Amino acid sequence: LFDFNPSSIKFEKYPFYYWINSSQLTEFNQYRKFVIRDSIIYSLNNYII
Amino acid sequence: PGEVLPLRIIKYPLGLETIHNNIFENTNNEGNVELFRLRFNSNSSKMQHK
Amino acid sequence: MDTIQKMNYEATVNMGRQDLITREYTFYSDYEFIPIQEDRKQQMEDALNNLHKIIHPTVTQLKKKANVQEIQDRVFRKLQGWEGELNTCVFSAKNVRDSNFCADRFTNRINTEGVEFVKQILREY
Amino acid sequence: MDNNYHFWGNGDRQDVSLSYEDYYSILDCLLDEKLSPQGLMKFKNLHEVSMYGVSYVPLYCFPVAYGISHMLTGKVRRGHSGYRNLFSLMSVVLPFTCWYAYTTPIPRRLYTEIICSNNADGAYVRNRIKQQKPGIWRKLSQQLYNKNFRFPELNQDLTATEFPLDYVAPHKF
Amino acid sequence: AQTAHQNRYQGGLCYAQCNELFSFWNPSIQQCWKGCDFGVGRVNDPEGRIEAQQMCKRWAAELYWTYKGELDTIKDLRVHADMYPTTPQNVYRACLAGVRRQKF
Amino acid sequence: YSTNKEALIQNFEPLNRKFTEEEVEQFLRNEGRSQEEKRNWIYNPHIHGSTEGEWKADIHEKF
Ligand SMILES: CCCCCCCCCCCCCCCCCC(=O)OC[C@H](COP(=O)([O-])OCC(O)COP(=O)([O-])OC[C@@H](COC(=O)CCCCCCCCCCCCCCCCC)OC(=O)CCCCCCCCCCCCCCCCC)OC(=O)CCCCCCCCCCCCCCCCC
Ligand SMILES: CCCCCCCCCCCCCCCCCC(=O)OC[C@H](COP(=O)([O-])OCC(O)COP(=O)([O-])OC[C@@H](COC(=O)CCCCCCCCCCCCCCCCC)OC(=O)CCCCCCCCCCCCCCCCC)OC(=O)CCCCCCCCCCCCCCCCC
Ligand SMILES: Nc1ncnc2c1ncn2[C@@H]1O[C@H](COP(=O)(O)OP(=O)(O)OP(=O)(O)O)[C@@H](O)[C@H]1O
Repeated sequence: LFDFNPSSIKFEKYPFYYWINSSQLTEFNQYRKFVIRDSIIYSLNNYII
Repeated sequence: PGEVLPLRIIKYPLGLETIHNNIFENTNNEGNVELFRLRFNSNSSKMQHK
Repeated sequence: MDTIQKMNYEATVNMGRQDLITREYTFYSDYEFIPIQEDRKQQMEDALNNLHKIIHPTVTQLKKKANVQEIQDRVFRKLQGWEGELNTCVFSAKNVRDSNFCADRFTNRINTEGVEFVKQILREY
Repeated sequence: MDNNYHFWGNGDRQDVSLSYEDYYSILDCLLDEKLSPQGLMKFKNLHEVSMYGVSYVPLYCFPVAYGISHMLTGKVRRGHSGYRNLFSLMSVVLPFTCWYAYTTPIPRRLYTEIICSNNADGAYVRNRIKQQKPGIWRKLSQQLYNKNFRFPELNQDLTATEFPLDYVAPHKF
Repeated sequence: AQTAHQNRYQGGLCYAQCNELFSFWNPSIQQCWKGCDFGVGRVNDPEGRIEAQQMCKRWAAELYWTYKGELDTIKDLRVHADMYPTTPQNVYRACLAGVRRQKF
Repeated sequence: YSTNKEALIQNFEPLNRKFTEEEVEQFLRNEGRSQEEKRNWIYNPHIHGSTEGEWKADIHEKF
């Protein structure tokens, strides 16, 4: 209530924006069977674009 | 569910067998003990035997 | 062969032929990836054999299983870090060319970084 | 400045502050196989502290909720006569105070050690929070940048060759 | 149960030394007591000590299935607190520790 | 007091060098050394190089 408070602003419009598929930035220490999740995220991004 | 991934790196358990006081049980053809193994998956669209 | 020998041989061959009969059964709703090629499989096996050759002296000399387990766990973490990337790229790979590229990257990363890390940790131990 | 600054469960004014809800959410997206024994020990100590802290939070919030319930009932203190209404209305006021307290982040030496560690465990936890918990990682990265921590996972990284994966809140350059 | 005294207090300083050496829940204390009993009247003799060690070998062999050469090829004969008599090697090491602890 | 002062003033000479790379590396390697129990040095050709005897001699000289 007196010091720096991080903002809560976020993207509210772009679909599936926060479904972050694994890459170099996020490393590859995720759950092993998230390869299908990454593939589905890639397909959804392709469909959007 | 989720399919078997193309590659898995598996640690060889150590100390399971105390016979003759040998911690390592797997030895490579070149004559060196093995601590890790690579298991590969082919034909992911296939059942696993019971 | 005798009856018992024939029965034992039949048992061995049937136990080995599980894949032959499980191949025919396949599932439709399946996420199917391109399997890694045999050449790349052999290259990765050779890289792991080189790592084991590097590691053998220290582990053999060590007499307490705890240190061996610690070394194994550290090297396993290092290798699994790259294994995750290899699996992610191979599963998304859309051709044997992409699969071979991913396998080559994985094996080169082993041969350089894993070799350096294994030498460093073995010297530290 | 107490006489137990060594204590791991203790904290400082400028140490990394994490909420109990954020800590419990972070616990969900972590794997013990991928952490070193030192990191596992750090997490176990953090759980040891949190076990008592979470249970004590409602104890801390009780007086505020009691006062709020009394004010809502009115300006009459009737002792045992008003217990029914006091504790029936306080049964919803106290949850609100606990909600505020839990949403409030608190500094902790263990929190800063686990998040800001410059080793494999620190990198792993930061990347897992960044990927599987983008909402928490956004606030955590804002806090770290404000407190002068530089890591490649931070969205406020000005020396990165790759675009950030999350909205970058306004801040002073 | 298989020791020489109806209770551990009747046993001399060797039983107390075994209890100190091993944790209270570690059942290798019984093997250490067996080593003490084997070493009674033999530790103070150069040949008696070797005879007690052979007795420990025989005791371990009769307690657990073992092969010829395991006890000779044991790497470390030292014992820690969390060592349990789950193997002939552990039994033999505990018996040797008891023999060493035995004074008279 | 007189003897201590005289000895200190006589034998005090600041190190007028820069610690060499070998000295720094040895200081870093001396993290785990202890005189309570001697370390069991193990020769791995793939990380030490040279010959086993030469490596053992160098290790004995260093530590
Ligand atoms: C022999 C001679 C020797 C030689 C020397 C000479 C010695 C001579 C004699 C010396 C005598 C010295 C003492 C002088 C007299 C003192 C009198 C006195 O204190 O009473 C006056 C005091 C008020 O004075 P008053 O003038 O009579 O009345 C004022 C008005 O009536 C107006 O009052 P009111 O009606 O508006 O309100 C009364 C009360 C009516 O309401 C209640 O009674 C509340 C009932 C529900 C409580 C919550 C659920 C149950 C408890 C859960 C506890 C969980 C946490 C436990 C944590 C333990 C570890 C820290 O509401 C409150 O004010 C609530 C306060 C108590 C909250 C509960 C405290 C829990 C423990 C502490 C936790 C930390 C504090 C913050 C969190 C608090 C909430 C948990 O009377 C009371 O009402 C007594 C209340 C007692 C509450 C006890 C609760 C115990 C809970 C169980 C135990 C929990 C674990 C404990 C640790 C482990 C071991 C068990
Ligand atoms: C960490 C612990 C705490 C965690 C709490 C977490 C939150 C849980 C909330 C759950 C419920 C939702 C909220 C409801 C709000 C209701 C507000 C309201 O109007 O109620 C106040 C209302 C006020 O009454 P009143 O008409 O104004 O008269 C009071 C006077 O002014 C005289 O005033 P006084 O000051 O002298 O005494 C009054 C005192 C009277 O209350 C107390 O002293 C209890 C305080 C602690 C409450 C603990 C909640 C449950 C926690 C989980 C279970 C742990 C074990 C609990 C063991 C102790 C019993 C609660 O009232 C309070 O403490 C005020 C706060 C009460 C909050 C609500 C309590 C819900 C109780 C639910 C279970 C009832 C059956 C239990 C049977 C026994 C099972 C072993 O009192 C109640 O409704 C409470 C009744 C408690 C009955 C306890 C019976 C004990 C067993 C005796 C018989 C044993 C037979 C054994 C047979 C077998 C032998 C072999
Ligand atoms: N594979 C095993 N087979 C049988 N008993 C075992 C095995 N692993 C452990 N134990 C039992 O657990 C005890 C503790 O095991 P621990 O992991 O400490 O063994 P260690 O590191 O190989 O060395 P040590 O023989 O000194 O205990 C061993 O003394 C033995 O009693």
